[PDB]
Amino acid sequence: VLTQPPSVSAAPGQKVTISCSGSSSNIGNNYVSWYQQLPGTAPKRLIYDNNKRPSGIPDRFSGSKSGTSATLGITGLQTGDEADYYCGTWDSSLNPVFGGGTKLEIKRTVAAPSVFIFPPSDEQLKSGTASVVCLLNNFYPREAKVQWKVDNALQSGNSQESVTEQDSKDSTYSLSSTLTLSKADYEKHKVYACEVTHQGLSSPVTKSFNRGECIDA
Amino acid sequence: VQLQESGPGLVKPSETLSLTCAVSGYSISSGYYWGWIRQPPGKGLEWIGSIYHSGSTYYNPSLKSRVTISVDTSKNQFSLKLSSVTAADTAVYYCAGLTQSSHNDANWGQGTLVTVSSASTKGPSVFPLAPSSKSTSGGTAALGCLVKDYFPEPVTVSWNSGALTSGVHTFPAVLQSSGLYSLSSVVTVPSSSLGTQTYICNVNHKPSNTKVDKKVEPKSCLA
Ligand SMILES: [Mg+2]
Repeated sequence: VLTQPPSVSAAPGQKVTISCSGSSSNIGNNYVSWYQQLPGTAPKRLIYDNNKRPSGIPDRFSGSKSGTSATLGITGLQTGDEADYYCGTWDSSLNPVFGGGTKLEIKRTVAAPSVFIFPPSDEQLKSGTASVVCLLNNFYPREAKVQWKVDNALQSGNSQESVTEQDSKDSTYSLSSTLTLSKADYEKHKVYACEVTHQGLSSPVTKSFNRGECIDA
Repeated sequence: VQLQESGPGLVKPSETLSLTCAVSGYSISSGYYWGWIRQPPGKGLEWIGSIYHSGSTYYNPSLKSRVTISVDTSKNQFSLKLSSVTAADTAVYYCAGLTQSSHNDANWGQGTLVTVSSASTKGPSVFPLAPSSKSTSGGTAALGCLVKDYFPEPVTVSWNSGALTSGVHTFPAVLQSSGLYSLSSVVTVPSSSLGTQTYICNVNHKPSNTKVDKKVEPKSCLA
């Protein structure tokens, strides 16, 4: 297939280029198209016939082709431009081929996370398991460290993290960390704590609870 | 013009994947092409095949012996059959087609995730992530739903039947050591709203036909 850098980043209002490297037999001999893919959506065409914009696509987007490479340019970057970008062309059989995609990250100012912790519901405990969730909301940059402690024992290997796509409006990320215990294990300990480290925090933030403080509504 | 994929989410290894794409707003007999493109999780786009105006078909050479694309004019639909599937065929499958002029944008379906696996369907349990002082920061509260132990992907989550979108974060699922997926969806709201505003997460797991509307109510906490 075609080759693209895995990611690019820039601040709002700036310009970026994304370039697609191919060969004589695909880009060399054929028209190039470009597509935007917002998370969870189908690709949307930005450029076709190397440099033409479909109706509805603003002139912030431009394309060109030279030899066996092609380039997408985006000016006036907006938070809504966060997406994967793909080139596409045709091969020696005139079948469509695509690049691997380039993720565009929008830079913004450092933002510390707000941290929230959720004791497991009585409903779930009745089913035999305790999931303890720590939420880090609306932070930047994406790098963050979360450590779980249960009665001051550092947990290793029994939690899983998930991170959202970059927010289309404020360019932040959010992260969940979920610590899973059996009911019996959950009922052997008192203090459940998640400790969060992030560039935007001058010292780590800990959120904690004691088993037994809450009852379901 | 709108395109919409339909077909099973889970397919067993060695069986045949069957998808359909229903086309509305345009005659299937008037397309420049109708075709299929897939996207494995975390990877790029791969063309599968196309059917042209006459009915002539062209398939990806690495897939050719396993692919059939056909048109049903009475249903105004086209299809994909992919035989002898393996785990490597797990992907979001898009239908696409070109209408009206050669320079037009193609129309795309929404994409449908097909998982090829020997594991079986399992619907989720839905548990509340109920707000309390522990999920309050200043005048803001966080609440959510935990959608646990389902297979295969995906699940969709909305809040308040779509009326609540601001501040919602629905996390990518994680694959647990059990081989089942879980995810959470959270939202931040004014603490002042907890006593007056109802918050319901709407969960749909199409592969198991599981739909749940869960009201998330504040906990009674004395910390
Ligand atoms: Mg990505």
